Amino acid sequence: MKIAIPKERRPGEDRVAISPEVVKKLVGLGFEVIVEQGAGVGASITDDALTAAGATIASTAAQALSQADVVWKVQRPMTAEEGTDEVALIKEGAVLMCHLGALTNRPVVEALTKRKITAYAMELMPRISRAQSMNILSSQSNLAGYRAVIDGAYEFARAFPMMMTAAGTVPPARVLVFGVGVAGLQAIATAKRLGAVVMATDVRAATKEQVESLGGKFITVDEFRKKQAEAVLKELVKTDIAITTALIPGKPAPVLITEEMVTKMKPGSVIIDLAVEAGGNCPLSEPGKIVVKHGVKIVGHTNVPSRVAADASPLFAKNLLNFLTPHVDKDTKTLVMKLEDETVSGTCVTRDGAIVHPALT
Amino acid sequence: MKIAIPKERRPGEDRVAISPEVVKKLVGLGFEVIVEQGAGVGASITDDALTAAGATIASTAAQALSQADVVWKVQRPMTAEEGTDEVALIKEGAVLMCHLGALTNRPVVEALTKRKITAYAMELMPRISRAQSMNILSSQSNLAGYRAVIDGAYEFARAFPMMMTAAGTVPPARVLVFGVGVAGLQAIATAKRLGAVVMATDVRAATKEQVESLGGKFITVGYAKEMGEEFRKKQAEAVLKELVKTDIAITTALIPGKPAPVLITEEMVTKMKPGSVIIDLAVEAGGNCPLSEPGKIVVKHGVKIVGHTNVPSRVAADASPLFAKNLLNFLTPHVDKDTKTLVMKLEDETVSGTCVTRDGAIVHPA
Amino acid sequence: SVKAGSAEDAAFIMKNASKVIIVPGYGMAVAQAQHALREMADVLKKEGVEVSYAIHPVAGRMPGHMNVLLAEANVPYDEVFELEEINSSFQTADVAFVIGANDVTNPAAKTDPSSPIYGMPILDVWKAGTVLFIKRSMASGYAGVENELFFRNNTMMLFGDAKKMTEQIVQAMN
Ligand SMILES: NC(=O)c1ccc[n+]([C@@H]2O[C@H](COP(=O)([O-])OP(=O)(O)OC[C@H]3O[C@@H](n4cnc5c(N)ncnc54)[C@H](OP(=O)(O)O)[C@@H]3O)[C@@H](O)[C@H]2O)c1
Ligand SMILES: NC(=O)c1ccc[n+]([C@@H]2O[C@H](COP(=O)([O-])OP(=O)(O)OC[C@H]3O[C@@H](n4cnc5c(N)ncnc54)[C@H](O)[C@@H]3O)[C@@H](O)[C@H]2O)c1
Repeated sequence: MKIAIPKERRPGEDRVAISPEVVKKLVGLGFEVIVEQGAGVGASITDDALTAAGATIASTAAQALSQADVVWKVQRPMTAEEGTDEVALIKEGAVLMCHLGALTNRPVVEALTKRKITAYAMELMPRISRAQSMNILSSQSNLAGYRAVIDGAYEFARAFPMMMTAAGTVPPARVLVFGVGVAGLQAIATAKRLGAVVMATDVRAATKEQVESLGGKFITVDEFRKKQAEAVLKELVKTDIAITTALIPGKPAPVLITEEMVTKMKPGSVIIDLAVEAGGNCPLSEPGKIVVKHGVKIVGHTNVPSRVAADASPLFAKNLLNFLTPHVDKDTKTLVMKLEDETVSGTCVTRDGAIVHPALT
Repeated sequence: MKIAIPKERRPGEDRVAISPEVVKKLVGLGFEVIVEQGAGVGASITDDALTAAGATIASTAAQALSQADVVWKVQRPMTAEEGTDEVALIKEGAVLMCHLGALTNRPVVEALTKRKITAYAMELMPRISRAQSMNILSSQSNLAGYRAVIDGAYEFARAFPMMMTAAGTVPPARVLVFGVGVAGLQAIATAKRLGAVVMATDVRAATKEQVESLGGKFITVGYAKEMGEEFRKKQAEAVLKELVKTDIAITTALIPGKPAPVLITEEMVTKMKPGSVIIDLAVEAGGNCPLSEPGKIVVKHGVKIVGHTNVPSRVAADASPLFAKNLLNFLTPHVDKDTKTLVMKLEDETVSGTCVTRDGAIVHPA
Repeated sequence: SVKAGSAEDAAFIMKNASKVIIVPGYGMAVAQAQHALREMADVLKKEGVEVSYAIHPVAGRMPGHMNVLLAEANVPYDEVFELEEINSSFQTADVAFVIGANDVTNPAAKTDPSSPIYGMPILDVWKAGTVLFIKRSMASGYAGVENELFFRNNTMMLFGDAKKMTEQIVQAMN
């Protein structure tokens, strides 16, 4: 079979759904691997590095996808309604694996269904231990958590660590991480290793132990418990960098720092709002912008995993590889996807010209 | 006596030569402290905070400097030739302490001389152990060393630390520090903090043990001399094995009274990995890399060459209180309280070493 | 069933050994036991014993959880190995020093198909001559299931806090 990987066409997307290591593994499984010219450039992967690994290079996207039985992408393909019909480039009856956003983008799901394309939405990977290696949500959001700290340190006008000098002593930065999922934990780790005093808060109670296991301090209080909002504010007033990561799928992001809260922060402070694409944990944040209000920088970059595209791409490619590998026969050149497999049934949104996933039928 | 601190007016300069802590110290010494309105905005220091510390707030630079016996600034005052004449705002006979750049900027020295202004160039602080507390070069370059890693990490499309994960291992970044002075030591330390593998090289032998005590590895091949072409070939040869594997190259090397030494040639960046970053901290002095350009990020051969000007000002809110304390430590041993006047001992090495002109006559041999 | 041991026991087993593989997990992070751990490796390497670290891809509760703490403790990178690099090295190792790890070593990932961790790769720590688990009690891990290896003949349980126990092991060594 032929597997194809195009360049990502959406603005600002520098990731690619391939790496030289994964090319090597795919050829070993009996695939012909085709990559579009310049697809890995944003991810620091040259055409020469992929040819060396065993891949063929196609000069255009249409040529890459023309005869491909399997297609791997990072973001969902663009539709004719978006002005560039990428789904039409994909061969009829073929298999697509990518981050679809299927539960919030039914038009692309319908457009793939018209071409009888079998689409697997990688974001719908079930939360089971054996599928951890296939989870794109965790691999990408982990780097986003690291990157939040780097972006925060860049926008901050003081150094992170304490420094004892002959000229005098400058204090460490104080960091407050809102939301302690995968992204929040890596932000705690990165802020901490850089020398900052790190606080964290999360609504879940099992989080306290996880925060402490990284040397962070969890915000605690000791009927109507809004002494919690009081305990958070007490720390937020001393905070130099606030990183907010709280995300609810399908829904707007919860408001964790109001404008009233921002006004009480000191000048030179910086908020990194990683929920900005879903409305933001702070109302003042704007997608793709750094806003300055009340002396505070409100940083709202889009596609934060793409700001670490060269480390993000090999992990994304490995997630797909791990998902696809158990279904390659190689006694006949066929990809037989197994229906009783929970990763297959969990991620399949449409196949053979019919919508399959229960949430979209 | 009156001490004044205006806002820095030169493009991109966000530092200020004052802090709330230092205001209080100056008030306790017997000074009246005046700061120009909004001078500490870039350094995150409010007018209210300086007011609470015991300072007066003047509405303009001229009004701040009008009656000031001593003036503290970060960068050298702008002359009429440069645009706004800041030297003319300073009261005649007054004292000026700042990063003057006297050895490379004679027009400003003569302009202060014409107005009988006594000028002390803080960058000409003698290299003695007791003057480390008043050394603006080491205080500012320390933070520049930190900032280089942060700028490196920001421009880099990969993560610094090793992470073993369900989706495979993220390898650690490899950092190479060229020149292990004050800036280089902090670069090593900060890269190490972030989980990078750190290599370093320098021409001074005492540096090797300093690199190793920070967990870096030294590449075998006061201040330095011009090594010549012979050594440059041997240095580049030993460096190249690491440089082809390097993700972030931080270059910090300077030679006093000379252009910065070339440490990474254009031929050498050709051999570097795509997506690599060079941070040229010596760019204002000509650069350790010929492809760097002041105030720009240059992309060539798949490599970002970063050459920000005024790197200390990229950490302005830490740089400012340290710069203000350097000034305080230099001025304090000469304040004659019980007479409330400033008598700068001429016998002092730090006074004679830094004084460029006084009372209408140029003092420093230059 | 459970062969419980002390810091004194662990001290001679690892010092008499010529090769030790350290297996850190979530409990190591909770106790902040990394500095005492690297200290223990140092007194081992000085004794002539070759020491390594086996990192499961999902040890702890985040990606790179063990890495950041081991780096904080100044554990050199050349002693640190991913699951696929080191899983065949347990055979040649005298001791598998498992500190605060559980599910990561649990063989029910290969055996029991009804197990929550079925299909997840694991570290074959039992192939070592002796296995020593440091954990406070007989409680389960994240998966909430029991571990067959606690009752295995070449396993010695070392009950206590991961930092406290490891500190005592450094004291029991000379
Ligand atoms: N890494 C990730 O990204 C990630 C993501 C989500 C979930 N997980 C899951 O979490 C598990 C991680 O594996 P693991 O090896 O760390 O096993 P684990 O299931 O976390 O077991 C940790 C062990 O440490 C012990 N412990 C806790 N506090 C301690 C202390 N202060 N001193 C000594 N021991 C202590 C516990 O036993 P006692 O209470 O008896 O001491 C427990 O058995 C995997 O199942 C993985 O799937 C990981
Ligand atoms: N800041 C000061 O002025 C000051 C004061 C007292 C003592 N010192 C001591 O002297 C040292 C110098 O620090 P610095 O930051 O002032 O140095 P610097 O800013 O003059 O230069 C940085 C480093 O570049 C190195 N270098 C120069 N040419 C080189 C080449 N071709 N190849 C490789 N390396 C080259 C130098 O040896 C120096 O260590 C410090 O470690 C400090 O302990 C410095």
